[PDB]
Amino acid sequence: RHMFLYNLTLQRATGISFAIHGNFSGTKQQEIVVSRGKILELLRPDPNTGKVHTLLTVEVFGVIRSLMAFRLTGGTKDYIVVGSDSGRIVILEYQPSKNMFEKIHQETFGKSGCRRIVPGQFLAVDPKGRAVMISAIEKQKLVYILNRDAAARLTISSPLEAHKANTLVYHVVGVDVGFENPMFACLEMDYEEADNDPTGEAAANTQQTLTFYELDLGLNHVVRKYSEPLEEHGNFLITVPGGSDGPSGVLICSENYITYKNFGDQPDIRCPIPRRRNDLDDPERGMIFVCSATHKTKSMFFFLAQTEQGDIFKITLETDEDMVTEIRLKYFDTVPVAAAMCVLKTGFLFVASEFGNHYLYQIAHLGDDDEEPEFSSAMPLEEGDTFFFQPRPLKNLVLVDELDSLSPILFCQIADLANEDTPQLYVACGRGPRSSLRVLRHGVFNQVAFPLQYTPRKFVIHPESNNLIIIETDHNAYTEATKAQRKQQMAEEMVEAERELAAEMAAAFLNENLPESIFGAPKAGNGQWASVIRVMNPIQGNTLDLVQLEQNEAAFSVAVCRFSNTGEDWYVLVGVAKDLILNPRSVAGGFVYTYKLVNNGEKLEFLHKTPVEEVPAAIAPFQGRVLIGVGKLLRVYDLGKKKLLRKCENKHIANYISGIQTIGHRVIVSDVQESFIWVRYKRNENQLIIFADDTYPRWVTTASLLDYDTVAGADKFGNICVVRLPPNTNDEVDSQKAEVIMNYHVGETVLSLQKTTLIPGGSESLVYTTLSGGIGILVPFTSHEDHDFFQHVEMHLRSEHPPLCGRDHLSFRSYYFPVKNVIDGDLCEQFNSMEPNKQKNVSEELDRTPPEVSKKLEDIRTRY
Amino acid sequence: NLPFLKPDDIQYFDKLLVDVDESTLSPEEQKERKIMKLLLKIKNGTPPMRKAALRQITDKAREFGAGPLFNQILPLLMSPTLEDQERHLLVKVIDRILYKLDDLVRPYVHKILVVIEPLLIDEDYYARVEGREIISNLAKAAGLATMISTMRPDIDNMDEYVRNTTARAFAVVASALGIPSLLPFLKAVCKSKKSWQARHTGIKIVQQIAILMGCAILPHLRSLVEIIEHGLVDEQQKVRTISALAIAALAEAATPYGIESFDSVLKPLWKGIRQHRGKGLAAFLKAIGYLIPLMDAEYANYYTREVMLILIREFQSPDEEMKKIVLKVVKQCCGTDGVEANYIKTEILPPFFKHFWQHRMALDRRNYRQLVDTTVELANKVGAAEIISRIVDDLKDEAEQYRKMVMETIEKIMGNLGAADIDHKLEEQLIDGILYAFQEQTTEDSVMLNGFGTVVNALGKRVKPYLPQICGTVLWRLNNKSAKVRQQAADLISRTAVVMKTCQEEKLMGHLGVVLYEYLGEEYPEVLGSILGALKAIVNVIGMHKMTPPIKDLLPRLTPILKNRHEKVQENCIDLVGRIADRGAEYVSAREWMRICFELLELLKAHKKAIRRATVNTFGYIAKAIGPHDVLATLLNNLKVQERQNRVCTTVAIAIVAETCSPFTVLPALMNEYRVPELNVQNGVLKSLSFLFEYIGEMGKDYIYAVTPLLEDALMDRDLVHRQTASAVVQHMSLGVYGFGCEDSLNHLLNYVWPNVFETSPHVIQAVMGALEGLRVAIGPCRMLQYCLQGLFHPARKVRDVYWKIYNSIYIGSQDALIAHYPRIYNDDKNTYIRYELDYIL
Amino acid sequence: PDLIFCRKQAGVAIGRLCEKCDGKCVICDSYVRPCTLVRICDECNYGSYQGRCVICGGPGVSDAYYCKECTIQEKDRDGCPKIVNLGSSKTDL
Amino acid sequence: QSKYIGTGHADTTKWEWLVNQHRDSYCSYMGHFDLLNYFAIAENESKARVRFNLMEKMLQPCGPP
Ligand SMILES: *C[C@]1(O)C[C@@](C)(OC)O[C@H](/C=C/C(C)=C/C[C@@H]2O[C@H](C)[C@H](NC(=O)/C=C\[C@H](C)OC(C)=O)C[C@@H]2C)[C@H]1O
Ligand SMILES: [Zn+2]
Ligand SMILES: [Zn+2]
Ligand SMILES: [Zn+2]
Repeated sequence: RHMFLYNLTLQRATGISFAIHGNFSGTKQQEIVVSRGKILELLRPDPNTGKVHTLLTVEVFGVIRSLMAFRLTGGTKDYIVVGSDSGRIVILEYQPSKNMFEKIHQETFGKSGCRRIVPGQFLAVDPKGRAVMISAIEKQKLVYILNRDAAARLTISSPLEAHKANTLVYHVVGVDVGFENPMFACLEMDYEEADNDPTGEAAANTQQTLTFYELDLGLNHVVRKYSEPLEEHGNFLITVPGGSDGPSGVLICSENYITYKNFGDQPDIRCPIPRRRNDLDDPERGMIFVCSATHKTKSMFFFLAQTEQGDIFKITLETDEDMVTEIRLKYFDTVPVAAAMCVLKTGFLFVASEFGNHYLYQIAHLGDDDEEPEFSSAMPLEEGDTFFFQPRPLKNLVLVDELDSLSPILFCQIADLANEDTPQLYVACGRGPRSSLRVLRHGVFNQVAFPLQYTPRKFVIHPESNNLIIIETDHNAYTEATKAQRKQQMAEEMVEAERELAAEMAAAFLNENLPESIFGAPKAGNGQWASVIRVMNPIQGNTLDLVQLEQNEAAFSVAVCRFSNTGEDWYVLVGVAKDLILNPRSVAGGFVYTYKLVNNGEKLEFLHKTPVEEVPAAIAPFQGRVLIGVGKLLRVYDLGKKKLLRKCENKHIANYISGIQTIGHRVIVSDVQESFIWVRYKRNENQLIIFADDTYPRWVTTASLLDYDTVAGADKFGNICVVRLPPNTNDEVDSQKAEVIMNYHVGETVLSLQKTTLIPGGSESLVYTTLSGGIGILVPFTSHEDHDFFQHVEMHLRSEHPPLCGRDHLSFRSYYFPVKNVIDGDLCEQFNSMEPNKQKNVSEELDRTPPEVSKKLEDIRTRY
Repeated sequence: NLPFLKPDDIQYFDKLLVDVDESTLSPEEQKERKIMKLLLKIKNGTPPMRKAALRQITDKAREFGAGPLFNQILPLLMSPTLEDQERHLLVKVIDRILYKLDDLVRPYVHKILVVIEPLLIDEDYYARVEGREIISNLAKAAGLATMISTMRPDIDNMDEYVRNTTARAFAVVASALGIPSLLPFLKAVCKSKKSWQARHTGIKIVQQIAILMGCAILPHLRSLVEIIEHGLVDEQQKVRTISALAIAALAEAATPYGIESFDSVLKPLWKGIRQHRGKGLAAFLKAIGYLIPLMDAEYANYYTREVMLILIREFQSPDEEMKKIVLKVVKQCCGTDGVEANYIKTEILPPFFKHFWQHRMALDRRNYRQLVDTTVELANKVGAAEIISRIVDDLKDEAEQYRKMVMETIEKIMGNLGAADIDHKLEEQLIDGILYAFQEQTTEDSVMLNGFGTVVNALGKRVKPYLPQICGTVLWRLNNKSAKVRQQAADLISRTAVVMKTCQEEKLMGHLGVVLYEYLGEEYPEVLGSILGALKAIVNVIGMHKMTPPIKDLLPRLTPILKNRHEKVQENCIDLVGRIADRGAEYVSAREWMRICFELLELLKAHKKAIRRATVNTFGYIAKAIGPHDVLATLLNNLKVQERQNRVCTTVAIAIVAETCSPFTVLPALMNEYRVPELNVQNGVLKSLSFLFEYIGEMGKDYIYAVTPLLEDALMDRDLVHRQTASAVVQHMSLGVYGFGCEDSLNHLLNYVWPNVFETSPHVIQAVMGALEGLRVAIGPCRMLQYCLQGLFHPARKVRDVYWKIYNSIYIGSQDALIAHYPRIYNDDKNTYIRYELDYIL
Repeated sequence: PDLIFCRKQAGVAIGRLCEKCDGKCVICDSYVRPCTLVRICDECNYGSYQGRCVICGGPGVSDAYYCKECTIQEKDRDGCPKIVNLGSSKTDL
Repeated sequence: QSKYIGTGHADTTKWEWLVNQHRDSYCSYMGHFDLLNYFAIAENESKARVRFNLMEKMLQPCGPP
C-alpha cells in the first residue's frame, strides 16, 4: 500500500561528458578524470598492458557542467576544478593513500540549479595555475586567484566581478601569456540591440565578438581589454601555448573554418576545413569541430581536431620571430564522434565518445613522414572552393582497449528468454550505425551485443517464440536504396568532365563501401528519415527478417497482437510518420503497416497499410481489437481484411500522445506535456470516456502500471513519479484528480520502467533504465522499523557526508518536485567511505556498530 | 546640502562655508571649489553621496587635471587627525583618478612619492598596505620608465634610511608591474661600478621583493639569484651581509620549492662560514638555515655536517642576534629529513643543553619562546625522553622563570608525543619536580596547571602510585587562604578527574568531591565556577550511587546558585544540574525538579549562547526524567498568566518538552488552550505552535494534520495578529517537514494562506510571503506557478503587481525547475512561442 | 533609521557577532539551528572593521551563522549580510 | 531588479516573459546532460552541433518584438 522506496544504482552511468588528463596521483603516471554526469570517476591506463583500469568512482549528487585540471608553479600533482549546478566552485586533490577525492576548496557565489545567469557552465584556468575563471551563459563571470602557503597548500581568494549585462558566452578559455597578467578569451555576443528592434535587423547585424579579460594582479582587478568582432560565429576556442613554449594567441573553430587570432600586430590567419572527397552528405550542410586535444612536448606541440563525421585532423603552426605564419592541417585518422580527447604521454590516445563505447588507441606514427596531403592556410583557394581528402582505415592509431557503454539506452525489457531461472535484460541502445541490442546477465553485469542498422525506438517480445521485433528509426538519415541512388547519381555526374580515368575513378568509388559503423553513416537532409523493421532471435542475435521502408517514413510504434475476429494467428503493426520535420514541428500524414507473423515468429509478410491523419505514436493491443494514438486522438481499431477500421475514438486529449498502456477495461494515455489520463471503455455503447487526470503536468517518456489503481512514470527531466487514483473511484464519473504518492529525482532521464523480480524468490522491485547508460532499482519497504532506520541514515549522511560538488542532497533529489517517500541508497552506501570517527559517531547515534550498518546495507544489496 | 564638518576639516574646506556665487571668482578657483565639494562629499558623506561623488570625480578626472586634484588630495591624506577609513576612501579615490589620468601624472610622480613613502614605514599594517596600493596604482599609471627615472637619483644616497625607503618602494613597483619588467634595471644596478651604495640598494630591493611577494617569486627565482649572487664576494661587508639576508629572504619565500636555483650559492656560503665573522657571519648562517629545508635528505645531511662545526662554535656567541640566528638555524636543521636523530643526539644535544639552557634565557620573553619552541622541535625528532631527562631535574630550581620554562617545555613535548618513551626513573623525577614546582608557586602560573594536567593525562594509569600524594597536595592547596590558588586546584581536579577515575581510586575522588561541596557557596564568582566545574567532572566520572556527597543533598544546594549573575557560575551550575538530571534523577523528588525548572526559565533569555544551550540541554534532561504532563500544565498556566516579556521563555520550554517527550503529549493540551475567547492567550498558543514547529523541524511530519484545523480557524479570523502568527506557523511547518510527505496538509493550508495576500498591512503580508516561500519549498514551485499564472496577466494593476511579486519570489527561489513547469503558449502570426525540443518523442 | 543589507559579492571573510547577538541569524533574527557559516565582502572587513559585528558593528566574539530555514531557502546566496545605515558616514559610530 | 534577469513587473509584456523562459530553457538544455542527449538523439546531430544551434537560437528565441 504505502510506497516507501529505496533507490539503488545497479549499473553506473557509462556515458562521458567531460574527460581531462593529468598527474593527479602526484607521480609520473598520467591518469584521466572523467564526468559521467552526476558521477566523477578517476581512471588509469596502464601503459604496459594498454588497458584502462577504474580507480575511483564518486556520486557527486549534482550536475557537472564544466571540469578542468590545473597545477601551480613548482607543483607535482594537478588539482581538479569542478563546475556544478550548485552555485559553488570546488577544488579537489586526489589522494592515492586513502583513494578518495579530498575537497580542498569550496567557495559559494550563487544559487543552485543549472541557471542561466549563475556561473558554473564554463570553466577556464590560467596555464600557470595563478587564477581560475568560472562563467555562466549570461553576464556573470567570476575570477578566483590561487596561490600556495608555507606548507604548499592551495589557497583561494575572494572572487573578482567580471559581469557584463546582456552578454551571451559561447566559450571561455585561458590564454597562455607566460608569466604576464593572466588573460581569458571569451566568445561573446551582445543581444541588447536585438530585443529593441521589431524589424529584426539588429539580430541579423549583431555579430559574435572575441573579447579578452585581463586580470591585473598588481591592481588586483579584472578589466575587459580588447574586443574584436568576428567574421563568422565560432563554436569553441583552443589555447595555443605561449611564453617560451609557443606564440600565444587563440584558435577559433567556426562553421567550415578555423581561424588564428592574437592581440597586437599579429594578423588573423584563417583556413577552411578540408571536406571529405566525394562526400555523401547534403552540400548545403556545414562542417564544424566537435572537440579538441592539445599535446605539448619539449620539442614541439600540435592539436587534434575531430569533425562531425569523426575525422581527426592534426594541426601544427608555422612561426617566424614569435609570429605565426600559417596553419598546417593534416588528416590524422577517423574514430567515432568523441566528446573529449586526451593525448597522453607514453604514446596513447583516450577517446571518450559522446554515445556508445569508448576507446583507447596507441599512437604508433605521428604521420608527418606519410605522403598524404598536408593542407595550409597559404594555399590559394576560390572562396567557395574547399580542400578534399580521402578517408581511410586506422593507419597511425591501433586500438588497444575498449570500454563498454550502455548509453544511450532507448528501450529495455527484462525477461527470461534463455530459459534460465534468472531473467536477462534486453537493452536496445546505441545511436545511428553504432546502435545495438545487448543482453545483460548478473549472477555488476556481463553483457553481449548484437549490432543494429539504426537507432532503435521500441521492441516487443513474441510470446509464442520469444523472438524480438525491433524498430530502428533515425532522422535526417538515408535509406539503403536512396544511398545507392545517391552513389549512382554521383557516379553519373562524375563522368561528365581523361574520360577513361574518370570512369575508372567512378567505378572504384562505386565498388568501395566505407563501413558506417566506424566512418559514421552519411546522414543529411533535414526533412528525410530512415526506418527499418527487424526480427531477431535473443539467444544468438541472428537477424531472422529485415524490412526496409520508404525514404520519408519514420517508425515510432510496434506491437504483437492476436485478434478476436481471426484465429490465434499473430499480427504485427508498425506506426510510421511521413515527412516529419521537427522544430518547427510539421508533418504530412501517418501510416500503419500490418504484417502477419508466420513460421513461429521467424519472418513477417506484408498485409496492408492503413493511412491516418497524424503520427501514430502509440499502439497497444486491447483484447480483441487494438488501440492506437494518432496525434491527440485515441482510437480503437478492428482488423479488417482490407485495412484498419476505426470503431470508436476520443479526441479530448490535450496534446500529443506518446505512450498508451491498458489494463482490464481501462487505458492510460501518456500526454507529451500533461501527465497520465485515465480512460474507460465499455464494451456496449462503444465509447471511450475520460474519467481521471492529474494536478501536475509531466513530460512523460515511459510508464509501467504497478497495479489497478496506481501508475509509475518517468520524466524528461530525470524524474520518477508514482501516482494513484483516490479510493472509491468509479469509472462512470467525469472529473477525478490522481494523487501523487511518490516523487523522486534520479539526475538522469529515465526511458524504461518495469516492475519485476531479478533473482527468483526475492522481493518484487521496480527497475529503471536511463538515457545516460545507468540501471537502477527501487525496492519497497516491509516494516516501519527498517524505514525509520534508513531514513535516519539518510538524514545523518546528508549532514556528515555532504555531496562532493557543494550540492545539497535533499535539494538535488527535489530538483523539480519535492522528494516523497524515497530513500537514496547511493548516499547511504557511502557510509563505508567515511572516516572511522564519523562512522562510529553516526552508529552510536543509531545504537549499533559500523559493521552492523555495513551488514544491513549488504543485506539490502543481496535482497534486490 | 553640505554634510557635517569636523573641526580639523575646516582647514581643508573653509572656502565652502561661505555661499559665494560662480563666475565671480577665477575659473581656476571654480575648479578648486568643485574639487573641495567632491572631496567633502566623499570623506563625510552617506553611501549614496560617496558613490555619486566617486562617479563624478572619476568621470571628470581628465577635465580637472592631475595638478589641482592631487594638490587638494595630498594635504587631506596626511592630516594628523585623519581616520583610517577616511584614509582608505582617499586611497580608493586616488586609485580611480590614477586609472583615469594615466600618463598625465608623470610630472607629479615625485611630488606624490615624497608624501606616500612614510606610510610604508608606519606601525599600522593597513597604512603600509594602503601606501603599497597607492604606489602600485601610480606605477601602473605613470609607467616603468617614469618610476625608474624619478626614483634612481636616491639610489646612491649616503643616508642609509632613504636607501631602505627607495628599496621598499622599488619592491612595491616590482610587485605592481611584475618582476621581468624590473629585471634589467636590477641586473644593471646590482653590478654598479660607481659606488657600493647602489649595489646595497639593489640587493635590498631583491630582499624586499622576496619579503613582499612570497611564493609568487618562484618563476623568477633563478633570475633573482643570478642577479644577486655576485655580491657575496664583494669587498664591502655591508653588501655581503645584505646579499646573505636577501638570499635568506628568497629561500623563505620559496619554501619548500626551488633548491636548484640556489646551486651557485651553496659553496660561496660554505666558504664564507669559515671565512667571515660578526654580522656577516650571522647573515650567512641565517641564509644557510633558511636554505637547508629545501634540499634532499642526503645533501641536507652533507651540508648540515659541513656547517655544524661553526654552528657549535657560535653556540657560545656574545651577540644576542647571533644566538637567535643560530637557534633558528638549529630548529630548521633538526626539522628536516636527512639530519639523523642519532647525529643530533650525539653532536648537537650536549652543546645545545650546555650553552642554551641557561637561567638567563628564562628572563627575556623572546629568547624564552624561541628556546622553548626549538627544544620542543628537537624532542619531536630525537625523542621525548632524550630531551626531558636533560631538563627534568631543573623543575626544582630556585628561579621561578627557569621552572616555568622547563615546565612549559615538558608540557608541550608530552602533549605532542606522549609518555611511552618515559622510563620509571624519569617518571618519578617528573612527578617529584611537578609537585615541587606546584607547591612552590608565587603567583598562579597557568603553565604549571597545564603541565600538571598534560603529564598526568599522558601517564594515565601510571600515576596511580602517586595519586595519594597529588590528592594531598590538591587538598592542601584547596584550603589555601588565597582564592586563585583554590581556583587553580579546582581546575586541576577538573582536568585530572578522568585519569583519577581510570586508576580506580574512587575514595580520593569522593573526598575531593565532599571538600568541593564544603567550599561551595564561595563568594568569588570565578572560584565558585571552577569548583562547580570540578564537581561536575567528578560526578560525571564517578557513579551517582556511590557519589559522596549524595545527590539527594547536593542538588538542593545547587538550586539557589542559578540566581547568580556571573555567567561562568551560571554555566557551570547548569551543566552540573544537567548531569545530575541525566544520570541521577532517581535521587531527587519531582518537586525539587519543578522548582529547578521554574528557576531555570530565565536563563533561556541569556545573551551567552553557551548558557542558552546548557539550559536547553538540562531542561530536556529534566523533562525526560519526570515526564511532560505536570511541567506542561504548569507552563501553560504560566503562559496564560505571565506578561508578554516572559512568554517567549515559556514557549521555548514548551517546544523543549514537545521535542523531548514527543509532540503528541503537548499538542493536544496546547490546542485545547485555544477555546477560551481571550485574544492574548490565543495569540500565545499560535506563537507557541510557530516556535514549536520551527524547533522540531522534521519531527513535525506526523502532526501537520492535527494542527491544520486550528490554523484554518486562525487563517481567516478577523484579527491581524492571528493571521500573522498563523502564517508564521505555516512557514515554519513547511520548512520543517520539507521533503517528508506532507503535501496534502500543506496544499490544504495553502488555500487558507492565499486569501491573505491582498492585505495592506506590512507586518502581516511579510509573514504571508514567508509562508508562501516555505510552501513553495515544501510543495514545489509547480503548484505556486499554477496559482500565479491565473493572475500574472490581469487587467487590474494592483493584482498584477502582487502576482508578479509572488512570481519574482518563486523565480529567484527555483529558476531551473520552472522550465519543466511552464505551460503551453501557442505561436501567433508574428512570433514563435512553443518550445519544440521538449515535444520530441523517441 | 534607514538600515539595509550590503548584498555585495561576499568573499573569504568570515562574519562575526558581538556578545549581544551571540548565535543569532543575521537575516531573519532567529536563534534556532545555526547551519551555514556567514561570509561577507572585503569592503566590510577591511582595516579596523576586521572581525567586527555584522549587525551593530562592535567587537565580535563569535562566528555568525545563518539558520537552517535560511539555508534551505538559499537566503545565504543573496550577498553580504552586513547591515549598513544610509543615514550615516564611515566615521559615525 | 536587474540582478535577476527573469524577474518581472506589472508592465512586463508576454513577449518579454516568453523570451526569458525560452533562454532559461535553452541554458537548462545546455546544463542537464541527458536533456541534450535526448535532443541529439531525436534530431540526430552531434552534441557540439546541438549546443551551437541552441547558442545561435539564444539571440532571438521568439523573434522580433
Ligand atoms: C543583535 C540584537 O538584536 C541586539 C539587541 C540589543 O537587540 C535588542 O539585543 C538582542 C538580544 C536579544 C536576546 C538576548 C533575546 C533573548 C531571547 O530569549 C528568548 C527566551 C529566546 N530564547 C531562545 O531561543 C533560547 C534558546 C534557543 C532555543 O537555543 C539556542 C541555542 O539559542 C530567543 C532569544 C534568545 C540582539 O539579538
Ligand atoms: Zn559587504
Ligand atoms: Zn552586535
Ligand atoms: Zn535565518
